[PDB]
Amino acid sequence: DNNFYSVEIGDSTFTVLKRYQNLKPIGSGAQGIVCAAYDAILERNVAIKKLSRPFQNQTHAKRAYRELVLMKCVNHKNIIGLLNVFTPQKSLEEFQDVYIVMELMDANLCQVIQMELDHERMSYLLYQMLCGIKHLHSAGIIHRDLKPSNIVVKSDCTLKILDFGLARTAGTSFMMEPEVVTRYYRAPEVILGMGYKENVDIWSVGCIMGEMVCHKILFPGRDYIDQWNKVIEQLGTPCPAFMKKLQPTVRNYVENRPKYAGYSFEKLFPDVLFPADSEHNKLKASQARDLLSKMLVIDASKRISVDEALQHPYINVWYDPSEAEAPPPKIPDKQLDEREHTIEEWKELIYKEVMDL
Amino acid sequence: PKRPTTLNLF
Repeated sequence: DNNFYSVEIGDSTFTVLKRYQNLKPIGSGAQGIVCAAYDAILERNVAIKKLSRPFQNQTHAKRAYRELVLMKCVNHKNIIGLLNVFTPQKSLEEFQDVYIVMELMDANLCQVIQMELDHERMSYLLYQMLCGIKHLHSAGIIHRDLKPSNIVVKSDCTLKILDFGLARTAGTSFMMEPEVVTRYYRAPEVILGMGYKENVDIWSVGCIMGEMVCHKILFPGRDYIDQWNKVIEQLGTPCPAFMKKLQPTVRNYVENRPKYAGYSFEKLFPDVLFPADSEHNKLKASQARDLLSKMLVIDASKRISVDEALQHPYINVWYDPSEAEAPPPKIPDKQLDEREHTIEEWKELIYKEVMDL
Repeated sequence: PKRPTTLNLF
C-alpha cells in the first residue's frame, strides 16, 4: 500500500507493514504460511502468520476468527504472545487476508524430542505445558491439537502453546471434522467419533510426553482407521463398558477387531529410556511413568485431568498458584459463532475483529 | 529443587 510491501515467500506473496523487515519462511501449514522476521520497531525478531484462506469457506472463517479472538482474549506466561494483527487491503470489500504477529520462540518441541534430557528439564517443560493448558481449560476452551509442531521453547527453558485455529469449546458431539486434528495424536474419543470433553487435550500431552521418552512417535498409524489398531496394540482393547459408549455403528467395527491384551507401561516405557533417575524421590522414572499411564488412557472418563496432572509427583515439584491457578482469560462471548454465519456475515466479524486490534 | 535456566537446543 505504501507502508506495507510484499516479499517472495514460497509459491506465494507476503505483504507486511515495512517495520517487519527480513522475512525468512519457517512454517508451511494448513493453518497458514509462517515466517520469522526482525521488527525494526520492537527490535526483536518476531513471527508473522498469513491466514491460509481465511474465507475459503464456512469453516476457515469460524476458525480464522476463532484464533484472532483467542490470541487476543488470552494472556499467560505460557500461551504465545500476541503482538499485532494487520491487514493490507483498505475496504471490507477488498478485505482479502489477514496476517497475525506473535512473539518468536527459539525452537520446536520436535527439536526437543531429538535430544536426551534430565528429569529436571523434562519435568519442568511438561509443567509449563500443563500450565498453559490449565489456562485455556479454566475458561472452558479446548485446544484439540497439541502436537510438538505446536509447542515452542527457548534456551532459558520455557514453553508456550500455539495455533488456536481448532481451539474451541466442548465437543457437543463428535469432532465431525477430526480430519484436521493430526492423526498420530488424535485421541480415542476423536478417533471413534464420540464426543470430546476437556481432557482430550490431556491425551495429546500423553502422546507428546511419550514421544519425548521414546524419541519416536507412539501411535504410528498409516491411515485414519489404522490409527486405532496402534492404540489398542499398545494399550490393549477397551473394556465392555467403554464399548457401550460408542455409537451403534462404531461399536461393531471396534468389537470386530482382534482382541489385544496390550503391554504394561513398565514395558512400553522401560527405565533405560527415562532420564538418569537420581537418588531423589519426586523426580523418578517410576513417577514419570505413573503420570504417563494416567494420560495414555482410552477412556476419558477414567483419564487424568490438568489440575490432577499439575498435582502429580513428577510435575508438582515446581507448582506455584501464580501459574497453575492464574485467572482464566475472559471472552466477551464472541464464540457465539457456533452459529455458522455466512461467509459474508463472517467476513464482517473477521475484517473488523481484525481491524481495531 | 530449582527450575532450569539453559536448554541446549543447538
